[PDB]
Amino acid sequence: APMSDVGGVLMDKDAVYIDIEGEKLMTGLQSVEQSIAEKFDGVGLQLFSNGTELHEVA
Amino acid sequence: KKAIDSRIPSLIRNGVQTKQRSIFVIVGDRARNQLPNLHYLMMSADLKMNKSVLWAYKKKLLGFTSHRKKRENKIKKEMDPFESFISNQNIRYVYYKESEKILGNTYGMCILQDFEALTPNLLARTIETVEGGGIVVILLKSMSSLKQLYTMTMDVHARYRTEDVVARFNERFILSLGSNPNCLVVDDELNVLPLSGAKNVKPLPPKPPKQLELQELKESLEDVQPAGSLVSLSKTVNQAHAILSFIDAISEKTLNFTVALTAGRGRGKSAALGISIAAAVSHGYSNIFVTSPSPENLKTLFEFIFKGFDALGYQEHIDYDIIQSTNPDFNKAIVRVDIKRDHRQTIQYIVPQDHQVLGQAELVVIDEAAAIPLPIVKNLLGPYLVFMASTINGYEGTGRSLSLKLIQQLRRQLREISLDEPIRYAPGDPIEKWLNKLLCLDVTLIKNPRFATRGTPHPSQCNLFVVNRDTLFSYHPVSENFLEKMMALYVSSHYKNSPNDLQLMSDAPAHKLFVLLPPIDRIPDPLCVIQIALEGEISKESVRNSLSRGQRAGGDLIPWLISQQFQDEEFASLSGARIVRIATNPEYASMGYGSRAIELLRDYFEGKFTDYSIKRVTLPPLLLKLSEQPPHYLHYLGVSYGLTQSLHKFWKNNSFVPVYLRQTANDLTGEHTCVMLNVLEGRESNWLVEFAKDFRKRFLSLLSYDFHKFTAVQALSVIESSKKAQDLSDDEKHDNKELTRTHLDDIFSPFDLKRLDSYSNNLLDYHVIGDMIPMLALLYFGDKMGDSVKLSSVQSAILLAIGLQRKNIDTIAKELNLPSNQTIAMFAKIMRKMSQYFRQLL
RNA sequence: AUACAGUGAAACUGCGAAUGGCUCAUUAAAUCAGUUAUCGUUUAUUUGAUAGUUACAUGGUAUAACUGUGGUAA
RNA sequence: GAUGAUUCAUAAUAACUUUUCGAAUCGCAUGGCCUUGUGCUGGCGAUGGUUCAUUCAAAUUUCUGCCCUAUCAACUUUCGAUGGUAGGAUAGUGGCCUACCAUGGUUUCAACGGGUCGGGUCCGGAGAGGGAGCCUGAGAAACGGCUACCACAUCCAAGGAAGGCAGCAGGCGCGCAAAUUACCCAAUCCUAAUUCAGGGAGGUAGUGACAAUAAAUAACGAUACAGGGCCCAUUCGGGUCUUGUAAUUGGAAUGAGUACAAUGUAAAUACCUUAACGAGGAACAAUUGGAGGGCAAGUCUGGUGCCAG
Repeated sequence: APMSDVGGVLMDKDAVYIDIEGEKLMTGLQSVEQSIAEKFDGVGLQLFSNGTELHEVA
Repeated sequence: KKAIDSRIPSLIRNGVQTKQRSIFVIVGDRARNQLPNLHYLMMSADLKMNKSVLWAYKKKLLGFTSHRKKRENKIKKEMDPFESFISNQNIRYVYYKESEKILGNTYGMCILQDFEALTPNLLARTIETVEGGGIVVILLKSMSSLKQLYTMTMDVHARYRTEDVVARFNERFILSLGSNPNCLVVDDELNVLPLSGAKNVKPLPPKPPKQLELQELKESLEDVQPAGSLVSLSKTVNQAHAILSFIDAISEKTLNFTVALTAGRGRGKSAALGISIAAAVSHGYSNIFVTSPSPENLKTLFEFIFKGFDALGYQEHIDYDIIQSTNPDFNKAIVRVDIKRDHRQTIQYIVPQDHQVLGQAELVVIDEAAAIPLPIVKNLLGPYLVFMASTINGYEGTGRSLSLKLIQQLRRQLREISLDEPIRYAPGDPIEKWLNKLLCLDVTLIKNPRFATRGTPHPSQCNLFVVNRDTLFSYHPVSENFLEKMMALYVSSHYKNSPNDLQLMSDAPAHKLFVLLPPIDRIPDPLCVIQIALEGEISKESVRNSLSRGQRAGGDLIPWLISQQFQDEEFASLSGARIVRIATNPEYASMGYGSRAIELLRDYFEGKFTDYSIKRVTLPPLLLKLSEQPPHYLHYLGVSYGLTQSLHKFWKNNSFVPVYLRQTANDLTGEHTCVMLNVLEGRESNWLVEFAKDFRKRFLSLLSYDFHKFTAVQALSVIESSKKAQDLSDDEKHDNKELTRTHLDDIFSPFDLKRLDSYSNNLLDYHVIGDMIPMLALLYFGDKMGDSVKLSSVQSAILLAIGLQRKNIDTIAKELNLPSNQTIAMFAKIMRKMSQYFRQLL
């Protein structure tokens, strides 16, 4: 039944409208703002123990 | 009623419209209840999608049984949506071990129940079965698995670590998922977790070029039979082009021509070959040969030949007849097809070994050439048209540069064809690309111009450096580029490489990584990469911990193998290390980089050069120098390789001694495995000598049993390598004993001696010394003859071969490129020396 | 209730499930209606009769239910 | 001893047995004695057991018993027919079956053949995937179970797994039509370690112009206003007198119903009884069939106006 709600999911127009320690971790993780790639960009890796920090590969 | 985040419906709809697959990772105990809803969003998106669902689990399903009859009975002793789904939809349940069964079938979905047990092969094996617009779900329900994710998000550096497996593959996966644009990480409440890369997904506008380039081609060739009918069967532009190229070779009629078809699995090679075979039939080619490791694999090829026959108007039982095998082993596989249209034309299967039959061959099709030994395929390359198909990263397949190594061997006119587009889904599907980064499957070695400008580094200047595994696999952009480079060097050098090894090098603790870097003066480019695994008493503690877990991890092959052959308890105690793999770039092969590295490797564990763990709930240097880390105390160095003259030549020059040779040749290579040892200075060495003599005595007797295929020169080499082992021993304790007169009497009767003298006098015929040659070869190569009797390499090879490998003399003439008469002449010269030697004893 | 004594899931024993119900295809002494015998027979059960020819109590030659470890899609 | 009649009953001797049986059981009570030991001796039941008889039955078996028949005169003997002997088996008699022997057995008084569920709701007879072989039990060749087979068909991860009611209701068989997949074991009976468990045995209720029995849908007055009403007769005409309302109006009776109840019943419906309400269009509005009229600025048709159909 497309128009009718089957199970607990109903779609109208283009919108789908459904029925429904870790929880501290999900909500905190839900609040994360910057991406992983953005986190990597600021970080440079010391190739050599005493060498310069290389940030971006050419 | 809760509204779903617009990201989830948008991405799924986008993938369906673009026929691109997507990834969802659901975290939560109730995650299973979300799986029903997610699928319904597909079927709403498109009804043409495949409905079959793949379910993979390790041992147990999550709270339900796949037996309907039980499920009713369990209910007996209104439904939730979850069981409604398990009822109506077609779900195929899979144990992680039995991933081979799933390689052929297609599924709208794959569900990965257990994240911790995920493996590279299993992950690669499941996803490619998913169709364009399909979805991949990974169920991250374990509480610990949740813990790692949370640590990863707060900081990308600090690694959560529980109380020996580092399991490093599991988190690089996590970070890689964050990179994927079509991956979404979600909870059991459908909240989009921002760790995903699919953060700014927007719904694409409502609605491919390849189909246009494929469609247009078909009408243009429609009138050109037999091409039009055959090209119609093609599914992709590349597939059509490959078929056209095959037709071009068929038209050229040049019998010195070879066509190489290279593609990944599922790209439709067999269809291209099967169609091309049908093309040769209509063209007029009479004798068709097809060869493969087994005829069972050729079922798809033969099926697609007949569909081409259907396209060409050929009809079964009038134009052509099909013959199937009578042997139970091939399971009634099709062996021969006899065609009667306009003349007698024959398609027949042959075993790769029976190359003698190909003298009359006008074309042979070699399917899955990666699986046949290199000696066999070169014999199969005769004066006729050759079609060759080799899989890259499909089934076991072979290393990429082996496919190349065949190419430089071809460098006989050769034509190269590559099929890149898949026939199952849209090109450039993100998951396959995202797979490709993670497993580094398509990494390609790149010639470095900077090497040429400053020249190839002389080996002495190159210095070996230890590599920190934690920092490699941190998924840092610099670290990854090093991973691809070393992995590029990995996959190239050695014969075969499975996808699981990536997990092995990373997580297993005993494995250590060494790389021969160029002298320092940009990301350094490895010249040689060395991976060592510590086996001995050091590994016992880990093994006992595995025993405590109940799940014995890995195996000490060599403490085991040596134990079985010689039953020496000391070796099991002796700590040591084994070089799993020496990788040197083939183009810089023969410059001695590898020999330099092992020499430095030899020195490092000898102590001549005498915490970096990531934080456990900023990263250490990528590579560490030999001095900076203390070596473990080692007694010996061991190696694994199949007996090849180049490798065995490589090893012997580096002072290793053989200890065992496998009688049974490995089926996949056709090669016999070797274990070859070397004792480090300052550590006891007598036990090596005891085995090397035994292996020598073992090897000499086993020359004919299974090694008779080996060349005499190759045989002579390994005894020489074994003989070097006693030279290592300056001690005079263990020694050969010269033959006593009594022993000579027992082995040969007086009548035996008299006839031998006749030969030294030329009075008696060769065949009448059939029997005594083997013992004589046993006696001489046992060194029983002593200093008195000596021979050059060729004579030793001749005597070894007749006596111990047991050929006729004429066979030796061809191997040594010596005409038969002289081979008799040198042999008689050999005979006279010992006919003399026995006399002085008398 | 210092053997238990109460009822009592489960299990082992004992009894019963050839009664009752339903349709009419068949077969012209075939069943059948009356009639006769069983000195030519078997018969749970009922009822009445009926067996003087280590023991202050033998064994597991015994296990169910039950406890616990597993396999299987089942 | 018994019968009309016994190799019947019963008794005895000699052996025989893969050969029995002759309480290693339970509940309730704790009396009478004394030799105080928990010493001896003990009351009522239950479940068991040999044989006989009785009862419940079964199995064979004797004689008799309404269709047309010769255009059905021969029928068995053609894998026992008739009989005898011995054996096997049966619960036993028995060509029931086996080994030898004899050549018979029915029939013109109708054998043999042909045509056309039984008797009186009751008593009997028969049958429930196909066929073959076994299984327990007092009673089965079991509507139960097992083996192999012949087909049908269900599932699977494809390695296997398992499957057989017109009895009760509810269905299909037309494209055209019909009672509920209802309630209870309270009754009467039946089975059990049994008062107490059960029984689609049965009972209760549900539907309906197939049939059958009884009867509502009104009963009683008053007033006003008019002179025709009715019968016979082909004909003309004749005969008879309190009638008509298509008029108004009054007070009583009560059923369907609706229902406080009680009763009824396993419970419940229904019946019966019974508070309150419940009638003038008593609109609280039964039908079915048949015989005639008459009417238009209406319509159609044939004509010898104005007619006729």
